[PDB]
Amino acid sequence: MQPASAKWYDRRDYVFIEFCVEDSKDVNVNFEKSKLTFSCLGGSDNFKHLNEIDLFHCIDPNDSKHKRTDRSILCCLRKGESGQSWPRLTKERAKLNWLSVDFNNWKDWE
Amino acid sequence: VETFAFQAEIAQLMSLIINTFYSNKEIFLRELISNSSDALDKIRYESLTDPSKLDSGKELHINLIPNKQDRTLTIVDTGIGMTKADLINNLGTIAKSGTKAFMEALQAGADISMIGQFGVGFYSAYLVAEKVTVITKHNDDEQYAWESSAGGSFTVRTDTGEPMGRGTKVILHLKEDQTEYLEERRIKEIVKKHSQFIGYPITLFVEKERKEKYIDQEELNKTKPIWTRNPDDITNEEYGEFYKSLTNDWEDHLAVKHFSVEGQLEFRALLFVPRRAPFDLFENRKKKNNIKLYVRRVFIMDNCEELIPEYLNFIRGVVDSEDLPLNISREMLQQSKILKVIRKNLVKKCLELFTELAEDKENYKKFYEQFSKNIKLGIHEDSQNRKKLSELLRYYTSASGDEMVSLKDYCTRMKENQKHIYYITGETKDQVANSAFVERLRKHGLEVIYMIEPIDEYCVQQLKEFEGKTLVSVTKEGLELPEDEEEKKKQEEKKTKFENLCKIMKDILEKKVEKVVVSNRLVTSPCCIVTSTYGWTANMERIMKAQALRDNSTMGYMAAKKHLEINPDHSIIETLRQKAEADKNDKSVKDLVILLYETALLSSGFSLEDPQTHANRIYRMIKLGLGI
Amino acid sequence: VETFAFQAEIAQLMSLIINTFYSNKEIFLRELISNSSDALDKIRYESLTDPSKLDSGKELHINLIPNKQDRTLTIVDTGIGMTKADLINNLGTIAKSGTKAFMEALQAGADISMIGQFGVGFYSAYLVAEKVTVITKHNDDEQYAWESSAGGSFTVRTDTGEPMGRGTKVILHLKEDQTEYLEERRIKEIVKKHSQFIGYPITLFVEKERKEKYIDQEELNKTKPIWTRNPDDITNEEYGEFYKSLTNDWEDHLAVKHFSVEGQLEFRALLFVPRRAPFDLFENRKKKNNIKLYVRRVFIMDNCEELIPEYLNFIRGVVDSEDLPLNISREMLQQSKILKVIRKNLVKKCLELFTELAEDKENYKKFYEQFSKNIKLGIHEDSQNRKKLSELLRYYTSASGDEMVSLKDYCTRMKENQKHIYYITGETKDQVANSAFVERLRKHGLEVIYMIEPIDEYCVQQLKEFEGKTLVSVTKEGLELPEDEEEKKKQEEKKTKFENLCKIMKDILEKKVEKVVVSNRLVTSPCCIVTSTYGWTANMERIMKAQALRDNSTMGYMAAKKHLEINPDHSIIETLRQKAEADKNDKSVKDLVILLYETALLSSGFSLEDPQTHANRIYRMIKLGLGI
Ligand SMILES: Nc1ncnc2c1ncn2[C@@H]1O[C@H](COP(=O)(O)OP(=O)(O)NP(=O)(O)O)[C@@H](O)[C@H]1O
Ligand SMILES: Nc1ncnc2c1ncn2[C@@H]1O[C@H](COP(=O)(O)OP(=O)(O)NP(=O)(O)O)[C@@H](O)[C@H]1O
Repeated sequence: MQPASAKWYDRRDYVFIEFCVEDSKDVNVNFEKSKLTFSCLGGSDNFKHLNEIDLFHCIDPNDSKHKRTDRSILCCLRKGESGQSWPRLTKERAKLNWLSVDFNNWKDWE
Repeated sequence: VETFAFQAEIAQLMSLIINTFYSNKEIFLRELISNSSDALDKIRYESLTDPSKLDSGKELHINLIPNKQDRTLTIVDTGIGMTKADLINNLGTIAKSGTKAFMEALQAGADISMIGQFGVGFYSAYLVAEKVTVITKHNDDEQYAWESSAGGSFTVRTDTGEPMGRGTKVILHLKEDQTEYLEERRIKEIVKKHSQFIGYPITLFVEKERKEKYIDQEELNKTKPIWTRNPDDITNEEYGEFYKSLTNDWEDHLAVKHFSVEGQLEFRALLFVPRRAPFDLFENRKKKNNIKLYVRRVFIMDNCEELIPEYLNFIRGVVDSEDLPLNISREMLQQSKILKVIRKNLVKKCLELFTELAEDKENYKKFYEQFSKNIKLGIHEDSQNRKKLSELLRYYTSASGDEMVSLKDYCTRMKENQKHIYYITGETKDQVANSAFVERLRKHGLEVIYMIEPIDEYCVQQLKEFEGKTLVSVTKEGLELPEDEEEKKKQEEKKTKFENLCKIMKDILEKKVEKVVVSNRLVTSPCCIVTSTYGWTANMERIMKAQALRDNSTMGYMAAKKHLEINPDHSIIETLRQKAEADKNDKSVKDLVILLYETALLSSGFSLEDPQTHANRIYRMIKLGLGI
Repeated sequence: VETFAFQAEIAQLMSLIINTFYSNKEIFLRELISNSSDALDKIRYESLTDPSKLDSGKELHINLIPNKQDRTLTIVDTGIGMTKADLINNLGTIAKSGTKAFMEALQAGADISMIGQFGVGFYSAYLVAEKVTVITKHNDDEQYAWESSAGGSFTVRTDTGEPMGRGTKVILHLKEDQTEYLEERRIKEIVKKHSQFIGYPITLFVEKERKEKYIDQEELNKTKPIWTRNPDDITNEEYGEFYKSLTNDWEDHLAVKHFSVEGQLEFRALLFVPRRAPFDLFENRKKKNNIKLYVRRVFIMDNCEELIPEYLNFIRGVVDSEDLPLNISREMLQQSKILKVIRKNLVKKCLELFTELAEDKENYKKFYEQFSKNIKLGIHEDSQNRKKLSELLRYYTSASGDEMVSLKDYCTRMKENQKHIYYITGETKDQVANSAFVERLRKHGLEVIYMIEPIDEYCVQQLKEFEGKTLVSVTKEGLELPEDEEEKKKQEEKKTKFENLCKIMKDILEKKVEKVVVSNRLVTSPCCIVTSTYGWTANMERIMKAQALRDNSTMGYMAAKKHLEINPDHSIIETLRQKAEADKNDKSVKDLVILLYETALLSSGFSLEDPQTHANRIYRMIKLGLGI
């Protein structure tokens, strides 16, 4: 019904995306070469979150993963080409209002 | 296993927000002006799809209304307002932001951007407020007063007072020790510092005239944040009115860089070179930087030495960003690795500005006439950009007619035999240009760079090579001029026939020099004192002997070894040879050789270890000349 | 009217503590070691009135156990522990402090002080931890494990694992990129920075010996907060062991203050003068001072330019207080007023230290031969203290030999007629002592202070008077010595004899000097160059012409206005008068007047306007003398 708040960052080989859903339930994640999809129910009220992220550059579903915690869901995506810089999470120049950079874990690794 | 929700101790949590978050009380006015700017952004955005939202009032603005009689500061805006449920939720719940909960509802095409996100900044009103009343009127509900002294509770009531139509009106009843916020000069200071770029007119209501019943200072922000616009659409007049407004300068800017960075960081900046250097630019150790950092048009910090290197301190500028991490106070940035990435981009775009300015020779003269020290301090301190900065250098030279040339112009004139850039350092353009060291260089027509500020000596130590041409001081031992084999043979004959004189002069000048040598660098001077290569020149030695706060221990070994260079073609030196080879211990040779050494120390730009023992030689010669 | 209690949005409030309170992650270990030192202080205190409180375990220690195999960092603590209700209350409620609630239950005389008070410091664990398990046993309840990811809830259960007897164990399951906090030196750094002075042994259990099954690093805090003891009890060896531990210097402190300040602001301080000035003492523009500020033995901040003025930056020291208002991050204070009242007391007691040290002449020589730059920089900067700091000054003089003497020793030796403290400035004691300016001071037996470092020229701008005696440079115009009326009568007759020579010399020297005058400061020099009273001295010009980062148009506005002073009794000058009286345009008089002006520029400590133009006269006189 509405995207989860998300924070994101990257490393040389990986792109990290923290979906900020506390006491989360029924967490589903789908990785595809050109896209991420995330959905879950929020722990306060069972409100359905859904985020579709048509990705800035290619990724590997076979080396990508997600960890659920009662604090947040962290996705770790494998860059399809290590050393690609990611100036934005999505192929579009869209200003997704729920998405920001994780400046506790952002580093200029390049 | 038992599961529990986290709680909060609201009585002590409010005590944290009031007593511990904010290091200065003045910020209360930027938090309440930010909440008004967000309330105005919410109704502006709601009106775009439905003009009926403004039927209750069209004029989106902020009013500050200090009342010295009631010890009250009122902040009025014609923003979205709050329904009863929005008061009870957003002012009643600590760490709940109605701004975040609105922002996260919007589609990605929304052109709004709002300052609030923590859900705490309203509580900063209690830094200065004894009690706060928030009168409010949304479109979809009645007028209400919300009222609290932060005593763990707040009251809401239907408001029977003056009808607002639409807006909010934060009445701060101030503590008796905090009535300074009612002085119109105080409000002007705080609003100019924190909030001069808020996108809505902040009017201040001041006093009765001696008649205006209530004088408006029409806007406190009678300026626009032009840096949010596209740099192609702004003319140099528009940048000049902004530079004057940002700095309070009467004069224009010299040059401007306006750019954006996009990536993990997204930011915009205006960097201005001022017409003239501040008279205090390096004496004012407190104002380390002239860059202001903003987030969402609200001020964060300025005097952070991590934003630009100390050699760029003259650049007046603004950096602004949509999404940097803020400390809970909002008085600083939370992640120091962000300043490094800002600094990399600011410096790269400053050096773009200076190389784009260097294309325009008449404006580059006006620049370098005042910011030479900054480029040279950049070559002293910035090892990465040293190459880029070396092309910004301008110097007088023996081939340049009271005019300054770049190292690329020196290299354009270099003779095909030169593998080195010849430079001299000293006290004045006349003192270097007349010097003994350049006598054979100018005879060959070899060009020499004149270095004449004290900062040139700190600079040229790092400027070791340019375009693969080694910079060599003409005041250091074994200067290689592009001589012919016939000249090299004449130099070996000259070293041969004067070998004894150099030994005799080194006995007379013992400990006063490392050695005495026959030289290729002179023509008309009988001798000069050069230094060894690995130490301070005569100019670096005088400069370091004048730095008040330098430890004297380094001067005891960095002071280079003096070599006396003889001119073998001089009539004094040929006569001195004929005397020295007649008698090694002639008192008239002892006197001649030490008087030549002391005259060479002065000619070379050293000081004497005792000027009075030297002056007494001249006063004896004057007595003998006067026949006394 | 409807009344509501404030709420908090716990999901957002927990996120502010994890994101926006703390700008460095490393402090999570400070907060958990502070919570352990408070839990140890609680059970230590309860054991004072009832020893049986320790029959469950008599040791009071903190163990840190990194576990790289499981990514956990554990913090074991033989403190009071928590009952099920204390876990559910104090860890479960944000901004609730069981430390503040314990401390406020005590009798007012209770001899205790605890670091905790805000009730948020534990959640700084979630800077580095993905999850925290707190395993604990209190004397009065079962062993429980409390566990949470900070996911808006926590779980509690009767743990019944390995039994603790009484204490707590915070297990931090670290995030996959925060495993740097399992490195032994990372922990050694963080503990020796933040928690070096915690009143309980902090032990680190790492790796294996490669042999014991772990390296039992018995203490990270082998040193003790020595400043909490009475200043009368500590011996100089115990202050020296602490100074070496605090600073890593290999030698003892030179001198120490230990002070106890009591009132509205209460603090203790140790201030140490090093045995030697640091190699980088003024060169390190980042290290503003060597003072560390602590509150309740936990480190708050260092390098704060508000604690002491930059002239005292050499003092290594601790400031500690029970009572200062901390910011929510605990990395700074909430009030700059607190730092001013600290700074006044720090400075006031440093100038006591130097005044006490100045009675021990051999230790005062060891101090002043290194920190005299700091005292003189102090007299330049610090207007309140010049009357104190100028009694710390020591100088060579024309009647002390090689002993350094104070202005009070000068004032003891002053002749009965002296209204002035005469001083001279230059590059070396030998240039200065044999200078032309002191010739009649030294003949009358008047004493002259010798000032030799460039910082001395700044010092005497501000040091205008000492003990009601004006400091007078012997290199400035109008030097009236204490003198007899018959010698004044002869001196005005000497002026009367020489008015024509002075006008002829002023016509020759036009724009090279402001005046030419007969004078009495000379005896055996024929002339010297003296400045106006309100310009730079000959040495102040030399120093300012060598400051790299100073605008030469702005400073050079007040350059040395030069007077030429003639010795009317010199045989050069009486002969020159007889020539100038024979012909005003004699080419011989024009040569000697320029050669005497250029020789007098040298002996008076100026540079020549061109050294080559001068040197050509000396080379000419050599050519003439040799018959060339
Ligand atoms: N002048 C106002 N007009 C309309 N709504 C307001 C006004 N002031 C406060 N509010 C509401 O109060 C909410 C909480 O305010 P506040 O406590 O200031 O935190 P915040 O501004 O949302 N975020 P922050 O400033 O970063 O702490 C806002 O999000 C609005 O919903
Ligand atoms: N290791 C421990 N042993 C016993 N009690 C503890 C321990 N750690 C935390 N507590 C309890 O938990 C309470 C809250 O802890 P905490 O959230 O860290 O805040 P605080 O230490 O009390 N105040 P502050 O350090 O100023 O943030 C403490 O006051 C104690 O009652």
